[PDB]
Amino acid sequence: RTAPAGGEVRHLKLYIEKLADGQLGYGFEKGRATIPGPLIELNEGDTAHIEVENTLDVPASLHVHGLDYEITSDGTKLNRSDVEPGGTRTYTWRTHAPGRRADGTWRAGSAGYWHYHDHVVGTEHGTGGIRKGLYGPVVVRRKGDVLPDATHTIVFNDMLINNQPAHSGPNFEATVGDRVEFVMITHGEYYHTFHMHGHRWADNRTGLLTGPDDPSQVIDNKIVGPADSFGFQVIAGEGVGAGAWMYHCHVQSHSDMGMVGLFLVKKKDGTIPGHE
Amino acid sequence: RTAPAGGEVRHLKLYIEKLADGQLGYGFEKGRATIPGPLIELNEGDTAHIEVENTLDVPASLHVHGLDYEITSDGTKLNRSDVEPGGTRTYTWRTHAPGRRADGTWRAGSAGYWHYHDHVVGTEHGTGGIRKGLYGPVVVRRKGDVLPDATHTIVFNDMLINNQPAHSGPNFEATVGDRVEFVMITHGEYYHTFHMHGHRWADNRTGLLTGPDDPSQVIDNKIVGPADSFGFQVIAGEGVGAGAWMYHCHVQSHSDMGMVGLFLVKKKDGTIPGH
Amino acid sequence: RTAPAGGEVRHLKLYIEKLADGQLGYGFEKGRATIPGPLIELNEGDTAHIEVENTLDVPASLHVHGLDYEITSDGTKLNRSDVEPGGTRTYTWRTHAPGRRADGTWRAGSAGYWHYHDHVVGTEHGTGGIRKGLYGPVVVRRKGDVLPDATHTIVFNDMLINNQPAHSGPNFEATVGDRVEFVMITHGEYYHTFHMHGHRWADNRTGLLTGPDDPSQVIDNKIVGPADSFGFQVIAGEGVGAGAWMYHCHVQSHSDMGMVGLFLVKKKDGTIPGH
Ligand SMILES: [Cl-]
Ligand SMILES: [Cl-]
Ligand SMILES: [Cl-]
Ligand SMILES: [Cl-]
Ligand SMILES: [Cl-]
Ligand SMILES: [Cl-]
Ligand SMILES: [Cu+2]
Ligand SMILES: [Cu+2]
Ligand SMILES: [Cu+2]
Ligand SMILES: [Cu+2]
Ligand SMILES: [Cu+2]
Ligand SMILES: [Cu+2]
Ligand SMILES: [Cu+2]
Ligand SMILES: [Cu+2]
Ligand SMILES: [Cu+2]
Repeated sequence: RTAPAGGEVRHLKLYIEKLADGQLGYGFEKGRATIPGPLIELNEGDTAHIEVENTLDVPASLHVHGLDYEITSDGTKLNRSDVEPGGTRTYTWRTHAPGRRADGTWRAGSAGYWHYHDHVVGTEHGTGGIRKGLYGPVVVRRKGDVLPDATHTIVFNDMLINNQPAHSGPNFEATVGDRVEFVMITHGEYYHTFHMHGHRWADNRTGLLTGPDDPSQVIDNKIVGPADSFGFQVIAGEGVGAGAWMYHCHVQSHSDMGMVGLFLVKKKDGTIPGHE
Repeated sequence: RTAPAGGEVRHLKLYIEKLADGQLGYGFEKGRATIPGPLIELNEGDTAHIEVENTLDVPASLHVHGLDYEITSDGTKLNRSDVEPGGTRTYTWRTHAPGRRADGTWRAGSAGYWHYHDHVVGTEHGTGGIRKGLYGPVVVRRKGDVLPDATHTIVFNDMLINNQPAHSGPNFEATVGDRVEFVMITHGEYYHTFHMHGHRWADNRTGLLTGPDDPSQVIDNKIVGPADSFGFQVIAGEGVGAGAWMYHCHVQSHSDMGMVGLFLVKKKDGTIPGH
Repeated sequence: RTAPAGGEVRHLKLYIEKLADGQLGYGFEKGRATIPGPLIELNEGDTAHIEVENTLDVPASLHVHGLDYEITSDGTKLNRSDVEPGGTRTYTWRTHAPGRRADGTWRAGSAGYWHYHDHVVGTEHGTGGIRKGLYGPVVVRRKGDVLPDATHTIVFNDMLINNQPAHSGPNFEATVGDRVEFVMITHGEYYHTFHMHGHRWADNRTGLLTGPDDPSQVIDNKIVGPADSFGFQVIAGEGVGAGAWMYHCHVQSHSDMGMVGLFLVKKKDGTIPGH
């Protein structure tokens, strides 16, 4: 499939909750909060009204990367955009399509791989909040953008993936030939380098090449640092066939200390070449 | 407006001098130096002759990124390009437009977001000199490149912004609809992530999509290490509006430790919604 | 001169062996294996069968970036691709050209600057093998790609360039007007920024602008991290003349610690400006 034009206006509830293990999360539902928070997909031109209810005991906020929002939706202590504890506040994210300005210049669309995260917990930059798991993927499609069969989010949050314990995964699961979207986010103090076995992508907006004239580098290794966001797609097993395809931070310490996961690509039999 | 064709020759005089302690600037007039140094603005094809007088009591130099210079302008003790204390030397920067070679291959233009820094003070790679603030923005335009209303230079130097103490800014002030050009330069030991609230830019030469077919990633956040140089223009408050829009390093401790500042975008009447 | 279309089948023999002190390397020749390991060049579509012979007494393997390889050629302990001590094993790399997919999307080719390295020695991720010098360049070319006169590989491995001691270089040699290719691979714990004096390139697959309409920023400085891989081509001293043009890591304490070397560009004379 390809994505349609936007303009639709969505109403979402987002709850800021303490998880059973004392972590923090966004969720569409009271008690259902996940780390990472839920995926939010918009099409260019869409508008999202998110009413945030903060159940914590500390002021918490909602900040987004790359979408259009006014100073009142900033999510910051600075701009008085945060949510006092047991409070609720509606955030408004806006999105626009590429086009020409009055002078003739080209205006860049909102489309890309983005993320939302808390800006007020533990410090005025959300250091406490980010550490404890308040973050999530935001994806903005452009009219005509190829769409996946699945999206998977991997956040390198300091030394952990998705605030999972070391050597935890996650593993993701696909069958040969599915189109698989990967959204990569990074947080904390450290730089990483993201690697995937048996697959490669294009370093550009969509991780997909236009046609024969796209100069973009093809790479299976991309260095990243806190709050970077990118994504790409893959045809699973393309040319490499089924199996367990490792993905990991390539900083050698981080890898040995367990920032690793598995991309389990299955034969159409739903069978996988025998692994460890 | 837009950048015209280059080829004009320029003469400029740079002084290397101490200001406060732990700080050494470049400046166009004696006593007038700053951190960062003056912006040098060229069009592709222009030549820069820069007269440099070293008022420091140790050797200092001029070394530039991306522009053409011969070995004699290198800026290094290696190539004996340094400036003796109290002395003077004239550097040369050439610049060229893109074009076909004889073999028919494409030779790239000089244009881009570049910078100069001292290569000999405190070490042979200018460790001492860079730390104390000898660095500056160099911007070379391609004919047809858009010109900004204002240009602002944001340098991340180790843990400080433009060698300003934590939480001291700098702030940057514009008005909605202004085309504000930023040039971002990193120096020192550490990588960073430069981020800005409410705005975005292309990841490419000019930081501006050439049109609908530009594949470049649109981004509000970029990893950068020492000597990295990039630039872009935004329409101030475009799609977002008046407000005091943070920029900062996104490394968690970095932003908490005071690498923070404001792009302060006013209304047409001077209004910033209260903060 | 330009690369042709691929599709050949290749057979290459690689020896993992222990070098003079505690050091490990890949080699074509039994006994003279080098750090970094031998350059492997391919045209898009080339199929390469590589026999590996492991002369060490711990397991060891071969793992490549970007090329098509099946799970049995992974080079890992979990996918059961590691080579027992004394044993030999054949790894298959495969390559393909770009073209319209079944769904009419454009499938990316394999062309680019890649590397191989060890995924087994000392850890599941080969930290010890990589540290000890098991790593080396791969270059996959597209039909039409411009060929160089010479190819140099610079590897940043932790704090050492190509496993040489600090301040030992390597230095590379060229005549003005040479078309010189540099492959740059990074490994270890650290990030660097690769700087080159008097020479600039384009950030993209080949390092060279495909024409006037390639938006890619032009750079002399690029931040990199473990397993990152790129490469480019310059014309020796184009616009800047002969001389000794430093290259180095521009992380300031890394410069000082000796990640530094020379691009020595001679006149057709054979003469070089002094340094
Ligand atoms: Cl709705
Ligand atoms: Cl989700
Ligand atoms: Cl023009
Ligand atoms: Cl410090
Ligand atoms: Cl590091
Ligand atoms: Cl020289
Ligand atoms: Cu912020
Ligand atoms: Cu890591
Ligand atoms: Cu953020
Ligand atoms: Cu791996
Ligand atoms: Cu240098
Ligand atoms: Cu920082
Ligand atoms: Cu420099
Ligand atoms: Cu370094
Ligand atoms: Cu690798």
